[PDB]
Amino acid sequence: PPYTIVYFPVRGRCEAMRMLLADQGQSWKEEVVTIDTWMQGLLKPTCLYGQLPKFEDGDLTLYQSNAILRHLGRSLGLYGKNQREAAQMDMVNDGVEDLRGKYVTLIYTNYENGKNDYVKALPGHLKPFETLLSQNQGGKAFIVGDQISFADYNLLDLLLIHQVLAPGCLDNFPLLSAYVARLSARPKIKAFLSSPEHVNRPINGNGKQ
Amino acid sequence: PPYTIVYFPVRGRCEAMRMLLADQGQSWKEEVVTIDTWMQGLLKPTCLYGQLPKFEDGDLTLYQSNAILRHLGRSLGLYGKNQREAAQMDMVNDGVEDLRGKYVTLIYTNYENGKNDYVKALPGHLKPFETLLSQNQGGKAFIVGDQISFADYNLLDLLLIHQVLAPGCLDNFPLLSAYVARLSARPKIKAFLSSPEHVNRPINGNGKQ
Ligand SMILES: N[C@@H](CCC(=O)N[C@@H](CSCc1ccc([N+](=O)[O-])cc1)C(=O)NCC(=O)O)C(=O)O
Ligand SMILES: N[C@@H](CCC(=O)N[C@@H](CSCc1ccc([N+](=O)[O-])cc1)C(=O)NCC(=O)O)C(=O)O
Repeated sequence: PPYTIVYFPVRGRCEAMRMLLADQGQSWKEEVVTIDTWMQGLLKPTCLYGQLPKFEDGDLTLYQSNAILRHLGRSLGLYGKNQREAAQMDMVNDGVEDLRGKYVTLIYTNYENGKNDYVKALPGHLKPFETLLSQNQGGKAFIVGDQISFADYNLLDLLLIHQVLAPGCLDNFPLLSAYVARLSARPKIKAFLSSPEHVNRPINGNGKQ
Repeated sequence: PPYTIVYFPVRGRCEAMRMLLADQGQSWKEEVVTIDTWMQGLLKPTCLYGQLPKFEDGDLTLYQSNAILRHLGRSLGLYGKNQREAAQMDMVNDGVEDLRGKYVTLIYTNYENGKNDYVKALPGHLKPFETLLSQNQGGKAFIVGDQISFADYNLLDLLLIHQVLAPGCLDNFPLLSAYVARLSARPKIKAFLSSPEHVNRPINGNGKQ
């Protein structure tokens, strides 16, 4: 520490890392970049890949949202108890990221026309996570193992924004419905989810959700 | 171990993990799935996210090409000396994946009409890796730290397929050109790159490159 998140004023690719920090009792500084500032063109060329989020952990400046999530999982002890679990958490997080990539293309590129067929295809994309939960202690614990990991925060975020996009999307997925309810009830996640900083923040940059 | 890779008969998302295993003196079994077998639809339902590669390490089965690379990096000690190094290696590997995703889209969906544009844009996508090498020992060693990591094999593969797509794309990048030459001359990678198994395997599934 100290932690600083530098990002556009939306939830986007930073809400899972914000919930992880909040749940782990950490505080962070939020450095909000408006689109007007971004378009001035002074910040982008200092960003490694020209994009945000940018994250500072003391001395270390990181780019790439999943690299920042894996860093926090490693440093705060949220990456499993052995190599087998760590491997399974990476497999889960990469599946989360692939669906997040599709969700972002829908939202920014083809919301009006694409929404119907996306929501239709969504059960096929949610089914892997339901199967992983049934394989792990019958769905009663976390996505991998017995303790929360960086992968749980990213999957919870993905499921929460999907419930806004398609309200009944988890009705046929009992373990995933219960999981979302269970993790949302964690004292510090519930407090974060009710915070005005979270509530006032739009999910995406273009008003679609 | 034992190690088995289950994939289509192409280089695609498996050539970097094959170069990693070869360079670390490991042997593995290739289970080849043809397009015609895949189309029959009996194996796809058994894959967690309905896709390949599938990788077996002893009794651990894994999916997602980058979760397989991170697993091999962690179990074979190619993931840095400390936490700062591990986070930088994830940042590099996520930047490689981003450009790999762009490359895949060009090849499979818009090769004839998008090639010129892609190649015009490519210097701006390669410049971060040139910059990362110059900050690491003036570009004389690996991409992060002083030992090879899983991320080096993935960056090496990406650069090699881009030299086929746009011959001379590394002309203006002296540290990346030197880097490709240095890693390609490592005797076990050198052997692998001239092996008929590698040479006879198409880069992609549609015959474009
Ligand atoms: N792989 C990177 C991808 C980062 C990414 O796509 N960054 C976007 C922001 S998230 C998507 C997004 C876009 C716009 C807004 N907005 O409020 O205007 C919000 C979120 C960006 O920096 N775009 C600026 C640019 O490319 O110039 C990661 O995972 O961190
Ligand atoms: N995120 C996953 C992405 C996996 C992926 O794109 N898999 C493709 C193969 S790699 C790209 C590719 C596509 C086609 C061929 N081919 O020979 O026909 C080869 C490679 C696939 O299984 N496609 C089959 C399906 O979805 O039904 C990863 O990183 O592992």
